[PDB]
Amino acid sequence: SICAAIATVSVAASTWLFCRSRVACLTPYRLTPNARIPFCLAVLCCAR
Amino acid sequence: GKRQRMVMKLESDKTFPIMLEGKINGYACVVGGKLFRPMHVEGKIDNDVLAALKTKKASKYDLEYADVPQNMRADTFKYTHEKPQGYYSWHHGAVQYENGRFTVPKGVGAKGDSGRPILDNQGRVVAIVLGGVNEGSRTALSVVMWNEKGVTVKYTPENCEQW
Amino acid sequence: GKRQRMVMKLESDKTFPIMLEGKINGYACVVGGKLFRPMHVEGKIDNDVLAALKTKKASKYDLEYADVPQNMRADTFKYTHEKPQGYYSWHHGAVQYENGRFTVPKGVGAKGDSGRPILDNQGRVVAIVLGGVNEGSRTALSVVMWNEKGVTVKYTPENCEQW
Amino acid sequence: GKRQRMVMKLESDKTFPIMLEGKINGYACVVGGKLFRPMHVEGKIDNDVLAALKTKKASKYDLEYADVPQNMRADTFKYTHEKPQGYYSWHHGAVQYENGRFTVPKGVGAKGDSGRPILDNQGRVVAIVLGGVNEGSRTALSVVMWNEKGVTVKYTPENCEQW
Repeated sequence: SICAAIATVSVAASTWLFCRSRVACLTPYRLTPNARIPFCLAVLCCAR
Repeated sequence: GKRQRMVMKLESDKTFPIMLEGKINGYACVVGGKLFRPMHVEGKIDNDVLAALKTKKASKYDLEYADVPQNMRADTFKYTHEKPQGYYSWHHGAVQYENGRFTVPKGVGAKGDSGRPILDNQGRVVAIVLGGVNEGSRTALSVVMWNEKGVTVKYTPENCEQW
Repeated sequence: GKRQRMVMKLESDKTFPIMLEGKINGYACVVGGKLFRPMHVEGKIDNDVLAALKTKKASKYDLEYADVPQNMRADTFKYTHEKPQGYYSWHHGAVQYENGRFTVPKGVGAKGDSGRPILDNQGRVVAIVLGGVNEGSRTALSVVMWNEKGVTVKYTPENCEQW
Repeated sequence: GKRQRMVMKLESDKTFPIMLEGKINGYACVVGGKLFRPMHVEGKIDNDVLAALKTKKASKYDLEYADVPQNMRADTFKYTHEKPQGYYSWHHGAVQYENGRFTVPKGVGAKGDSGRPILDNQGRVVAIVLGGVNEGSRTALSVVMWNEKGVTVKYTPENCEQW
């Protein structure tokens, strides 16, 4: 029970930080009126 | 004199106010097929087309953005990233761009004039006014702008008051 | 010209616009001692006397309709069952009546054009506009009207727009 | 003639209306470092400074009061308790003070003109208009005033209607 709770908290927190970093990557690039995404930050953050 | 008339001629149809029980508290911006609108200004869009949409949020940059349809993308503002230092046109006259900072002389500035874009001598939007802070005699602006790379940079001085 | 001015003189007294938050969405008509209001138009009637009256609804004919107070009964429009072909009047110029179809030359008729009573060559209401469609170079309308028996008749062309 | 101009010159900056979806229903009063505002008038304060406060209530005396800050206490109305009988200045002309009762001639008086202070020939507030009752030809007022001891006396005739 405690190992499943530790693993659950760790996976949920890592997924939360991943979504936080994806938002932090794509927030400056979407507010621009040109609406383009560069080559590296498109595929690595699933931006399309 | 004629600068305010040019601002009223350029921002006539493209600028829509935000109503809140009859009070004008902010102004949206239609540029690049995008509808910029701040967080702290809350109310209904005076335009009927722009009100029936869904705006994606960005609380860190302080911007809500949406997708303007294709039948209105030609009637938008212009935008650019190439800006020198000096003078620019604003709705209440002139604004100085010094050391990468927008400064407005005092006397003007209250609650309600948030979202007015900053124009140049050609007719392109270089910044969007979001807030202001009183600095001695000459106030500074907390705005957003772009760059050559394509990253929306939000400039915010110390202890600003939201308008 | 000349026709629209007496219609403005009539509409200044008895045709009442509705009050959406900043604009006008539709027009309540007071005819024969029975207040009429379209359904898709939502807002508040300008008179505090006509606002408090609860309306009965008729979804087949797209009109709320309540009874007018006794003082207001003499100051109502008049209604006519008999309409011959030709030209009738309207707030936006003239309207053609041909084969039982109120049609209008295009360029006019948009949102906020609802409940405007089509008058006649005497000053009596023959129809109430609820919307229309652009039939090529000339738009037709979707009105309710009356006949010889006393039966409210609604006509609506194909794919009309609720104005 | 000139009395209404003197009322508009004295009550220009110190009188703020109360807005309710664009409707003017009442007027507050800034006197003695206090902000008087009635109960039945509900809405938002047009001034930005006076709206962001907390008003202590008194339902028996029909008054909400607050504390005006020190940077605005010099720009208030004046107040006194020494009043003789006769005539006084009001926003719609003159008002008679007879037997300790304020009377206004008919023709004027509707819903919305609540909270207007009564001035004298010197420029001091002697009463605050809260309600009125129609008495024959000459209406009476239901107001508040002060005395020599310092007790706020609320005068209310029979069967008044709140404005």
